[PDB]
Amino acid sequence: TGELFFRSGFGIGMRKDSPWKQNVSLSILKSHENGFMEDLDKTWVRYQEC
Amino acid sequence: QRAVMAVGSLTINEERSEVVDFSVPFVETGISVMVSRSNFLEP
Amino acid sequence: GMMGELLSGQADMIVAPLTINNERAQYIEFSKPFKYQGLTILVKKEIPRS
Ligand SMILES: Cc1sc2nc(COc3ccc(F)cc3)cc(=O)n2c1[C@@H]1C[C@H]1CO
Ligand SMILES: *[C@@H]1O[C@H](CO)[C@@H](O)[C@H](O)[C@H]1NC(C)=O
Repeated sequence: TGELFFRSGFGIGMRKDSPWKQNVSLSILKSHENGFMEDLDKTWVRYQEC
Repeated sequence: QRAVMAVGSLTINEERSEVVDFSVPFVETGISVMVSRSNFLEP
Repeated sequence: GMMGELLSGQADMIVAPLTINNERAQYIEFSKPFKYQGLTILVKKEIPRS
């Protein structure tokens, strides 16, 4: 019940001195734009609806 | 270096990801398709 | 918890649903979100019988 409130998003947390920030962000964006995210959502979220 | 900070409707893409750095987006939008609409107790 | 374990060096990267917050970002930098969802209210569904 309810429409939406305090809408936010998820993410990946790394330490401030970790040099794996841009190399992970670029990979995440590549996966998002290459259709992997929608396939994962369909295979893990989209199922039978009551 | 003509403009250090740019604010506007800048689409986020992979090519701009490494060339320039941007913060967390505030509004979500992406690729969508707009198409003109075309004109007994069964269930 | 997990945030303290990450700050203590027991962790290097977190791959899990973690809502982005100002307090968390003040100490742990985050990456670009892969999916955004808000918080709603869950209530058990009952079927009336009159
Ligand atoms: C406000 C909005 S609008 C918004 N849209 C999205 C949609 O998914 C992406 C995925 C990759 C990307 F490069 C950009 C957006 C996520 C998200 O978290 N948000 C947010 C919260 C604040 C930002 C935290 O990351
Ligand atoms: C990130 O990837 C580039 C090549 O795409 C590589 O040269 C660089 O070493 C990587 N970053 C780290 C921290 O290894």
